[PDB]
Amino acid sequence: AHIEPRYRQFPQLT
Amino acid sequence: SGYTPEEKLRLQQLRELRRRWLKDQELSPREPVLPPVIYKTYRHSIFAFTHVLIPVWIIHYYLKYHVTTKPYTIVEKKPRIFPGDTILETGEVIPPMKEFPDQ
Amino acid sequence: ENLYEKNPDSHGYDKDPAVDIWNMRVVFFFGFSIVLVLGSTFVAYLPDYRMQEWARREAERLVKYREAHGLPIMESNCFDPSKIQLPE
Amino acid sequence: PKYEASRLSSLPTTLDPAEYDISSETRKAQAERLAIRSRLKREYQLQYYDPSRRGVIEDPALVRWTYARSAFGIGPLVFWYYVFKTDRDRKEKLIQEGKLDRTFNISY
Amino acid sequence: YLTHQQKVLRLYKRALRHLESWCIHRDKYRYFACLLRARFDEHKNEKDMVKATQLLREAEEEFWHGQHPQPYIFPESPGGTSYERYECYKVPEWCLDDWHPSEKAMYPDYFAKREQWKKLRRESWEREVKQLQEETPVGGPRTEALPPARKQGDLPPLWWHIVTRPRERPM
Amino acid sequence: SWDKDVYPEPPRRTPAPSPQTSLPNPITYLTKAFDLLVDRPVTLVREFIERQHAKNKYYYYHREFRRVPDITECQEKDVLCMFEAEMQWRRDYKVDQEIVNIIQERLKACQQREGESHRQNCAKELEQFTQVVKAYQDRYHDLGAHYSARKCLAKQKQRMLAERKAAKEA
Amino acid sequence: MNMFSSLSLVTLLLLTMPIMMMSFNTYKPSNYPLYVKTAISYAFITSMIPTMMFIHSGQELIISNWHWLTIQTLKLSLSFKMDYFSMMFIPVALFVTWSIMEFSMWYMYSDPNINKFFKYLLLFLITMLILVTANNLFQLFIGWEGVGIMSFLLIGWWYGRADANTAALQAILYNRIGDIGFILAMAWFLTNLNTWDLQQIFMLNPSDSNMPLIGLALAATGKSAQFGLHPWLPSAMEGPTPVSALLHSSTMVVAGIFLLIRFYPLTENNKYIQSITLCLGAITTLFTAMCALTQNDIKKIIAFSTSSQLGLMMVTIGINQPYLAFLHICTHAFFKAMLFMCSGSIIHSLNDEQDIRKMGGLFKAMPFTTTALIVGSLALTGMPFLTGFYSKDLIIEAANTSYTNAWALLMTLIATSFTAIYSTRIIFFALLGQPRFPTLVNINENNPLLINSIKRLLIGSLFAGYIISNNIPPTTIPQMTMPYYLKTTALIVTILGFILALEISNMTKNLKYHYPSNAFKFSTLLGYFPTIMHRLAPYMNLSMSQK
Amino acid sequence: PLTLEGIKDRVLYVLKLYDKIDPEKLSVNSHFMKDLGLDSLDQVEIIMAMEDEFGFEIPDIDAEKLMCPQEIVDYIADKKDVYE
Amino acid sequence: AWRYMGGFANNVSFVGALLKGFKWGFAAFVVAIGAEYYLESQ
Amino acid sequence: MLKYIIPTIMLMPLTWLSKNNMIWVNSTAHSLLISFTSLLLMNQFGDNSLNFSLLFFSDSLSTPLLILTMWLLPLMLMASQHHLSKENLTRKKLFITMLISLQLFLIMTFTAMELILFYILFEATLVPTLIIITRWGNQGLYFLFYTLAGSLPLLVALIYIQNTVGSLNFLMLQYWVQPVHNSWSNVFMWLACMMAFMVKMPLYGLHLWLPKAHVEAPIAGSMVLAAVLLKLGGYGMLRITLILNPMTDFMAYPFIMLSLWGMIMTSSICLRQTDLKSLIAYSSVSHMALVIVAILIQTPWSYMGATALMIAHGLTSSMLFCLANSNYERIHSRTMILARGLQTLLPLMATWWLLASLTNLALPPTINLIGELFVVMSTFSWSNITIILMGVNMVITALYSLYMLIMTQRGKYTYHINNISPSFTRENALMSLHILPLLLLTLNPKIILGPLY
Amino acid sequence: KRLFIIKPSGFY
Repeated sequence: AHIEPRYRQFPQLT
Repeated sequence: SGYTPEEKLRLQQLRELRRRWLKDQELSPREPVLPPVIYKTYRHSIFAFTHVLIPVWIIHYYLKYHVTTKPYTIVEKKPRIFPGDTILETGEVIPPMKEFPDQ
Repeated sequence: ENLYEKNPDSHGYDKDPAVDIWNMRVVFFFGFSIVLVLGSTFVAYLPDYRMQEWARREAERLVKYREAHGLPIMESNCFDPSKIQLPE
Repeated sequence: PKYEASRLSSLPTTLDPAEYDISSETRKAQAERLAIRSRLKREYQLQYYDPSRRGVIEDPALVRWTYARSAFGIGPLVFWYYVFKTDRDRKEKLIQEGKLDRTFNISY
Repeated sequence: YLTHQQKVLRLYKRALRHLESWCIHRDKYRYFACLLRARFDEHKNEKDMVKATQLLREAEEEFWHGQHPQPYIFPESPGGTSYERYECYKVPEWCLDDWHPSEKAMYPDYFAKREQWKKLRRESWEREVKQLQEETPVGGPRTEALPPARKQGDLPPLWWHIVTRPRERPM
Repeated sequence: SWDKDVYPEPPRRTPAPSPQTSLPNPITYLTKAFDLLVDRPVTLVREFIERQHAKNKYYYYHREFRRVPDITECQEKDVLCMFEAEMQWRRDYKVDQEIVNIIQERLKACQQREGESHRQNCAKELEQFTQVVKAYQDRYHDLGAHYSARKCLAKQKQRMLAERKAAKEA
Repeated sequence: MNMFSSLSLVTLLLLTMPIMMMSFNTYKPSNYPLYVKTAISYAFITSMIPTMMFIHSGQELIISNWHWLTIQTLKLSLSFKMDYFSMMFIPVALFVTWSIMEFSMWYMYSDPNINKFFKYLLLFLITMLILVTANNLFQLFIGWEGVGIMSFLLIGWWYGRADANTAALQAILYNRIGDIGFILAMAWFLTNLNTWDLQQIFMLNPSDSNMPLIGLALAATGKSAQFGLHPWLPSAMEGPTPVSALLHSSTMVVAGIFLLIRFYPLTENNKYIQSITLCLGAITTLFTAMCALTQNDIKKIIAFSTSSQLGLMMVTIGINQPYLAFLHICTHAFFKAMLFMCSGSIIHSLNDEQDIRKMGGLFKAMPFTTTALIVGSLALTGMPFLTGFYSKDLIIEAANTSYTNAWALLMTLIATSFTAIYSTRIIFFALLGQPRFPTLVNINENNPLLINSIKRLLIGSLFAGYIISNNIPPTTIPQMTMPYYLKTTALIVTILGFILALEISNMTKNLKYHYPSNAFKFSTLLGYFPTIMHRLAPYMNLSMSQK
Repeated sequence: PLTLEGIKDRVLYVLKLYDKIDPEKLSVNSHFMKDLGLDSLDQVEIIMAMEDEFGFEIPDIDAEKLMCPQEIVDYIADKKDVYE
Repeated sequence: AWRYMGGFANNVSFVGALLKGFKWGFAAFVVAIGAEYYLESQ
Repeated sequence: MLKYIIPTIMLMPLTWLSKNNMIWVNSTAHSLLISFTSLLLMNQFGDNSLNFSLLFFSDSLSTPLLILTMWLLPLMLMASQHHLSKENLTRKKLFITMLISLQLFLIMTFTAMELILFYILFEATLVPTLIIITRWGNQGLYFLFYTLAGSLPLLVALIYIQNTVGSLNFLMLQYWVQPVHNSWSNVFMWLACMMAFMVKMPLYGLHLWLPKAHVEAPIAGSMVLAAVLLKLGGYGMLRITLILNPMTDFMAYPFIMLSLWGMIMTSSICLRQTDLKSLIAYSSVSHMALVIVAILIQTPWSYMGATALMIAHGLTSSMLFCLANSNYERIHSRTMILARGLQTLLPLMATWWLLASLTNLALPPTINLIGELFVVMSTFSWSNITIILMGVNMVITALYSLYMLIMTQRGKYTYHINNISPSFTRENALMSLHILPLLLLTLNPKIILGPLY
Repeated sequence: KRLFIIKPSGFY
């Protein structure tokens, strides 16, 4: 999984 | 409005069994025990040959020697003829239109 | 009773595994191999079922002949009126 | 604005005056209804959970339903008879005077 | 069937959810949600139970006028867009008994553990049935509540179809 | 391959290409690929097959039914004569169906062939279709599922009497 | 001719091969969905060659290869009409399906019946191409009813869910009511003409064509979800998102319009039928655009958007512009399919949340889905020079300057403004504002299957309308002279719609209580037609059936 | 993919953002009414906040009985088939 | 409060959403019409 | 026909002289061989029928019914051998003998050249049928009414016709038929010639014996009853209408109204049926009402449609009874709502349910659709208004066909039913032997279009 | 983690 989920935060982008 | 001690206890006992049951659904490392650009071009080449070339050979053979050998099976809309055109079959030249008014 | 309990390989035809296998074979061979495959081929090659292909050839012969002689393709009268005698 | 129920739109349970007017008699009726349902639930569960049971748990309520269920008139026939007879009389009359258009009609 | 308290709390939740559907934006919902709480806090200590019931009845009539025609529904809640979506994928566990032995032999460890559960089920059944008999008043149960296991080694009566129920995402 | 008189086609007139561009026409390069990759191997396979058919040449024939007396010449209840007249009438009925089919196919081919100018250029085919459909309708329409030469003859006589009556009226 | 005809048929045969090889013949379950996607990809290329030949010289063919049955004076043959409409639609349908299949490889990845899903999608496509290439009514009926059955199987994909089964049966019910008109047309043509072949129908060119065309209009009403038989299309959202993308773009819904386009040689001369189709289209486009203004389910908004666009196509039929109606079919397929895939991208990233009230704040979180959604919305609203402008803008000019029903013209212009409002609604509540979704953030769109499938449709929604409109031969005389207030009406009413929508969407952020008007409730509950009709008629029929 | 610890952390997290609770008396065993002195109206809002947190509905009949954070964790873990 | 902070804190307006990519699209357009008008002189 | 009669008779010695455990293998294998040879009857000519002898003949109408009849016997044997497994050997052999004797009467009934010979065999088919349904069934007024209002009047009319015309040979009647003139006595001759066939179709208003019969009958009884026995009424009417013209012009009106209205009524009833076998039985009444209409308006297109409908219905309706029987053999109940969501437990058998349902609602280009379409076209010429009734029936038929599929196959499975064992090879083979020939007939429909083709 | 998927027998 390239993108780990985030809690209450803006997501990770490529 | 909470659980009674009886209700609390039954849920705890069912919870313990349910979690053990769910853990037992995990597969062991050996399961299932089964019985005994070049690549990108090969699939496209094999797929093109088996799914385009072979069908088109079959279809072209079918149309040329069985369908077009019967009357009115493949009917063309006749080609459009415009002034100035030359007809291959007869060599006839189609005269140009008149001269237009200035516009 | 569940036929699978004693014969997990059962085809559903019989409790006896040997008879069960033979019942499956005759149904599949005579049913599919013979009747459906050979019957379908037989039907596919019936000799001009009900004369439809002959009628087409015959119509071409008549159309060609009648148009070559300026005769009507078809006439409203099925029978020649000279043979008919009206009443009154 | 007051809610107005209909055959296909039942009155909401929260707007039903009865659901707030509760009495010992009404509670007693509810308790009796729960006792009937609990007895049936226990009877069903003792069969449903039985390890050695394989088959269908026959429900007499379902059996009673299908047995009872498996146990205008000519007006439509008269009406259609006159629609088709009237239509076929008109069409037949036109055909006999040559008015009806059947120029290319050769399939029937 | 429901106490007066349970009806006041069920209206409170339902009113808040429909308010959420109107407001949409979280700051707007937070403002109006606090006003709604202040309305429930105005008559919290109403003693006269005739007055309290009248307050609840009017509250429910006001709710019906003000409800959203298309309230938000959680996707897997009844009437949601994912409700019963995965029911076609839930296969009962008894179906495994009918697998061909060649199918069973691909999962030896799993089907060995499955025998242990089946054994545990068989050996517990008589004691579960006996427990329910000696705790059930004459005339049958009055409610559907089931008891826990009271000894050590006993399993709570009628546990099989709860413990071995299909997963919510079985595939 | 088929009788050009029964299924006529007007002479074809394809205009010679007159390219007024410099970009190559992809359809000319796809035609050469088609001829090289699709047509030629297909032609070779067919030529092999036709060679085998040449080695073993045998014939089949178009059945010719001699004419037999019509139902008008049959005595009442004479089944032996009625049988042959009836069977002949059924053969003619089936042939007339295929005559209408031929004329319908002429009409349909003309419509597609003439394109946007079909309303004017298919007048002859439409006229011939209109006449044959009329003649077929006169012979066979309204006879019913239990049609026969007898019922066809009765229909003809009803029409003939009406025409005779209309001739007197004029 | 030999290459034109061979390639036309190999396009269809190529698509049946993955179905044929499902019978254990080197069938690789490994990646059957990829195999089916590749077949669509190659079918698109082979279908481009006949299309190019038609673009060049206007070459057109009828292939009647197989003689199936002769009923006295009625020959039935398997016959294919490779004409204008077939040559342009087939490449467009295959291009869109190619993207939807690649999207589905990512969207339906976890489904345990992924292979059966792609088989059904492929069957859906085959039955639709049978429909559009059919040269006789019986062959058309095969495709007509084939797409209906595949809709039932795909709408009810999640067959354990009672609402999925109800929606699937609803689609069959409404479509079969339209099929009454279809068989009415078949019966009339056989009896009055002597044919089911399109060539002989147009050659005889009957004048008293009221009955057959009413039947055809009824069939179009059900299949293209026009007013009266419309509720089934929004309910079809029960199906997985890829089904809606294919159902609403290049299959099913446009078959009703396509049927009327094929019979334009008859409707050209029937002003009574033109009036009926005009009025039916106008009420449909206005009514469904109104319903979309208050929907909260992102798939329902796009479903009502399709019905509104289908109504515009029906209007174009009623003003005697069958070729503009066809162009809208082709252009609409590109961006309507893209919008559904963008919605599925959002739905997937929010764990199957479909209510726009729980979205928001996605503009930066999903940059590629955002770009496609804005591009798709602008194409739909007729943004100059995007794919939608090359059909919608012409349709409005043609309607504005036609001898036409004035009320129908007005209802159509209002619906154009409504298109801007419910388009603004999706963008505002989905992309803008603040996140209103749960706290565990799983937003992720970095899947090559997702990006590539959407990307090809994004390119289509930019240039397809321009490319297509500059290659098709002219078959009418376009109206290009008109006053400035008729030339720019579509642009103005679309801009006013955006201005009006932004004002209303910005009012929702105010700290003021909100009460429902009768009009709001009317829009939210779809004008009450499903509620009254789907309870009354089932009750009346079922209650009399038992007794 | 939820885990028992992951659920427990998030349940307590949401309670630590509730102003009516002191995040020093808060443990997994704290009783909302006996230990934290909250109302039944407060408990309804706590359950609504859990429904928002995890994105699924807890029916009113079951909701009334969840009176400590551990009971909430157990309910969510049981619903989602979490076993470790 | 997480909904209004750090990453979600600022979102574009509706107009700002519409004009995404306008700056680079317009810069390319100016180059293209410059490149085309130059060839007109040639 | 002796090449078919005699081998069929030899099935009886074969069954009785077979080894104890081979009775199902021998009878099924050899009845399939007879079915194979039945394809030789497709030597049909454009003008003449195939006239074997003074007693038997075969035209394009009886040939497809003969082939359907001979195909059904092996299928009925497979459907029966599971629920007759516990029966003793002699009762097994007696059941098989009843099926063989029913085939013997049927093939002669469809080929009898003389109408009184047809009548005698036409009534003999009831002896094995009633024995089968009663002796192996699950659990008076109609026998009395049917004979009083059907069988007996038909016998008197046929005997009367022979005295007047001098013959009842069907070939002779084609050349000596005289018109039927209006008269009260001819009105009773018309009714006497048709009521026995209308009861057997059945005609709406005379149909309530059929749901009752199907509920009591074993699977083999339902298969032959639905596939062939109903079609004796259709076949009889297609023949006897030759000598009833032109009186059929007005005498048909009440029966056309009953069928056109009966179509919608029985289709609607299918929506509210709680028993699968009753639902299929009412579905047959609806389908057969189309055949009655087609026969009565007697046009070339209506006769081709009627023939296709009779064949198509035979396979489809028989397949549906076999599908419902496969559920009954597990849950031992006919109630439709009892066992739900079966597609989750029996995936392949759900495919058979779908295909059977699709043919039942007449999906093109199935011969179910071809036959139905031809009748719709012919009745539209008869009166344009009929299209409304025909169209509405198409809608309701799709509703109940898919309702049956959705109720039993879709939804959630019933929790307490845990004896749903996997489908046996016997059952899957049985279903494919209905649907494969049915779908193959789409490739060459002309052989089931009857003599009007 | 890999979990067992309960299915009906597909062998037959």
